[PDB]
Amino acid sequence: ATLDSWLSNEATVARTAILNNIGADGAWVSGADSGIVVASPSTDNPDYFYTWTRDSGLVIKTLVDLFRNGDTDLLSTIEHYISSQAIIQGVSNPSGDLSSGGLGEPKFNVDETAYTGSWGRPQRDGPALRATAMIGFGQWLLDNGYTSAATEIVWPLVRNDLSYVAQYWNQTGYDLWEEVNGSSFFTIAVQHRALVEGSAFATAVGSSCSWCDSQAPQILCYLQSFWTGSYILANFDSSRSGKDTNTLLGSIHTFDPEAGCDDSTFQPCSPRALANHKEVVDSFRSIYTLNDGLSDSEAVAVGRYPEDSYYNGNPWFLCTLAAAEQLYDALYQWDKQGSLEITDVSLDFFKALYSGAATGTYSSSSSTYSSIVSAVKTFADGFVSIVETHAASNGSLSEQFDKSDGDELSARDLTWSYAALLTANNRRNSVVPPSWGETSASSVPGTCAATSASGTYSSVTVTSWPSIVA
Ligand SMILES: *[C@@H]1O[C@H](CO)[C@@H](O[C@@H]2O[C@H](CO)[C@@H](O[C@@H]3O[C@H](CO[C@H]4O[C@H](CO)[C@@H](O)[C@H](O[C@H]5O[C@H](CO)[C@@H](O)[C@H](O)[C@@H]5O)[C@@H]4O)[C@@H](O)[C@H](O[C@H]4O[C@H](CO)[C@@H](O)[C@H](O)[C@@H]4O[C@H]4O[C@H](CO)[C@@H](O)[C@H](O)[C@@H]4O[C@H]4O[C@H](CO)[C@@H](O)[C@H](O)[C@@H]4O)[C@@H]3O)[C@H](O)[C@H]2NC(C)=O)[C@H](O)[C@H]1NC(C)=O
Ligand SMILES: *[C@@H]1O[C@H](CO)[C@@H](O[C@@H]2O[C@H](CO)[C@@H](O[C@@H]3O[C@H](CO)[C@@H](O)[C@H](O[C@H]4O[C@H](CO)[C@@H](O)[C@H](O)[C@@H]4O[C@H]4O[C@H](CO)[C@@H](O)[C@H](O)[C@@H]4O)[C@@H]3O)[C@H](O)[C@H]2NC(C)=O)[C@H](O)[C@H]1NC(C)=O
Ligand SMILES: *[C@H]1O[C@H](CO)[C@@H](O)[C@H](O)[C@@H]1O
Ligand SMILES: *[C@H]1O[C@H](CO)[C@@H](O)[C@H](O)[C@@H]1O
Ligand SMILES: *[C@H]1O[C@H](CO)[C@@H](O)[C@H](O)[C@@H]1O
Ligand SMILES: *[C@H]1O[C@H](CO)[C@@H](O)[C@H](O)[C@@H]1O
Ligand SMILES: *[C@H]1O[C@H](CO)[C@@H](O)[C@H](O)[C@@H]1O
Ligand SMILES: *[C@H]1O[C@H](CO)[C@@H](O)[C@H](O)[C@@H]1O
Ligand SMILES: *[C@H]1O[C@H](CO)[C@@H](O)[C@H](O)[C@@H]1O
Ligand SMILES: *[C@H]1O[C@H](CO)[C@@H](O)[C@H](O)[C@@H]1O
Ligand SMILES: *[C@H]1O[C@H](CO)[C@@H](O)[C@H](O)[C@@H]1O
Ligand SMILES: *[C@H]1O[C@H](CO)[C@@H](O)[C@H](O)[C@@H]1O
Repeated sequence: ATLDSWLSNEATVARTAILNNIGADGAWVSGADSGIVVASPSTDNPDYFYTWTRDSGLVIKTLVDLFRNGDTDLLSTIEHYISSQAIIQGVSNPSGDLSSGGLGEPKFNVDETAYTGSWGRPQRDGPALRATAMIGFGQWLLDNGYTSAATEIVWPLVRNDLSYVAQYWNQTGYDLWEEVNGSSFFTIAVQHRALVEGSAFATAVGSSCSWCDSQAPQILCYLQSFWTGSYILANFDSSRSGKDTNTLLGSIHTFDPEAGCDDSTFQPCSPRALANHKEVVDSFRSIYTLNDGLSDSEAVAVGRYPEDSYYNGNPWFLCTLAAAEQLYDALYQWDKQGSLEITDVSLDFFKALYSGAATGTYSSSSSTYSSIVSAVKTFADGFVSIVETHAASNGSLSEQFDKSDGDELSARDLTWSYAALLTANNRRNSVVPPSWGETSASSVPGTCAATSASGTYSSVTVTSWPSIVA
């Protein structure tokens, strides 16, 4: 009633607010070059008036999925993005140059110049997210007969990013929250995905990605160590508990609708991902006043990690939305498989929502199934309701909402907040992204090796774009 209605409305605001934060015509970010996704129009306290490789990557992947589903008007946005990245790849910055680490730089000025101050650099997820975003578009181009655009523009750009991933996966760097210098789940996860899809894309254009093939399996091997037996460790080399929404994002951004509940890939329905979901959400239940009085079968306001002090440590729109997207993903998966399984690892997740939960396999026509899925759906919607309750009356989504009063704080009109809304809504509606080949990339090697593979670097020049019609 309320929710379905607010969601449809919000999806429209979310799409518009995103376009507003992209240069060089975006109404809120005058100054940004063409195809430059700005984190937020906020230039002071905090200053988010910059472009991050991760942020743009996530946003554009969302735009490509909408485009592929019929939002044909986004073509020019996507093209401008690709053109801008051809340039960014080549900008010399504190992380290096194209072939010497430059690709790992977290952010840049909106005018495409380097950000020279001190920053937690590099962030190795960047290159992986950008490649994933471009491959999505490249696939479309191949399908609609624009072979040249795909082979000559997209592939070469992707090849650079894939080379960086294969070369440095096994080195520490900063996490997505830009604070912990170590080895992070989200990064490893998204890096594994990029090499797999990168390899298939290379073959599709009549080329190859040898470095994608040898490293993918090794990245997967390494990923297995993040499981502690109870939850997914967010980062190695950290002194925190390790419970972080970082792990929810890694699962949802690597969700493959063709996958079963694979533990090796931390799929949304995997017993390990469900157990983790419970550990992570529960960690915020007693630390936010906003969560006072809700029981364990009720949705709560979710933050990044329980130890967060940023602006005092508050719930985040995107974190709360991720908690719900993982559930929508799992519902979809169970629905396609036609059954759901409860194991000892995931019993606690299930039991908190359906007290008669017991291990076993439940077909989709069973009473237990019916009872579990209704409860999960209601819990997932609960998180979305929290968002809706704290959004501004006109739909504006901020970075955070106050731990005590629910007021919006930190960066205003955060692009990422809007993209997280769009994807949660899509999933809720059974609108899933194209598969990335998880069904042929979930096998763990017998022994993990600390290794790398050196690919190849070459500067791309985007002279012109063919007259593409959608
Ligand atoms: C729903 O309704 C909302 C309520 O109205 C609406 O939000 C409002 O949106 C307008 C824009 O449409 C925002 O206006 C901007 O306000 C800036 C000042 O903000 C501070 O002070 C305000 C007033 O007291 C506060 O309310 C405001 O708080 C908000 O932001 C906080 C921080 O993120 C947040 O924590 C709070 O919770 C709250 O959300 C904040 O404290 C003002 O600076 C800005 O002016 C720029 O833009 C104008 C045009 O857009 C230009 O004319 C002007 O000259 C400024 O341009 C400079 O900055 C731009 C980027 O923002 C660049 O593009 C320009 O090139 C230029 O940049 C130069 O200067 C920079 C200086 O540092 C430099 O870095 C650059 O490199 C360059 O040299 C503008 O007036 C208003 O703040 C919003 N209000 C609220 C409450 O959020 C919302 O959008 C609606 N949503 C939807 C979905 O429709
Ligand atoms: C490059 O690749 C290699 C090969 O894949 C990576 O090497 C693997 O590294 C992992 C992590 O060190 C390692 O697993 C550890 O094995 C120990 C036993 O042999 C465990 O004692 C250790 O436990 C920690 O992590 C557990 C989760 O697996 C937690 O349950 C446990 O509490 C420990 O976690 C705490 O302590 C760590 C210290 O490791 C701390 O940083 C955490 O934040 C937390 O506080 C691990 O399970 C594998 O043995 C290694 N594999 C091989 C073949 O050597 C290497 O790490 C990669 N390097 C980079 C930078 O990418
Ligand atoms: C993930 O992919 C592996 C192969 O690499 C399968 O064996 C597994 O069943 C899942 O599909
Ligand atoms: C499944 O496939 C992986 C990927 O190559 C192998 O390394 C593994 O040993 C298993 O056969
Ligand atoms: C890292 O190590 C692997 C296996 O030990 C090598 O095959 C690889 O080429 C790199 O040296
Ligand atoms: C990645 O780093 C390895 C070391 O594990 C080198 O052997 C390889 O050549 C590449 O530079
Ligand atoms: C890894 O190493 C190879 C071979 O030295 C280079 O060609 C590549 O650019 C990267 O530095
Ligand atoms: C690595 O490989 C690419 C593609 O073959 C070359 O163009 C590049 O110069 C480097 O040799
Ligand atoms: C490496 O490859 C890029 C992309 O084809 C070229 O632009 C460059 O000239 C070099 O051959
Ligand atoms: C590839 O890199 C060169 C710099 O070496 C740029 O001039 C080009 O625009 C592209 O970014
Ligand atoms: C794309 O191509 C131009 C030459 O046409 C180079 O200057 C640029 O560095 C990139 O290789
Ligand atoms: C302009 O230059 C680039 C790189 O040299 C080509 O890829 C493009 O087709 C046009 O000739």
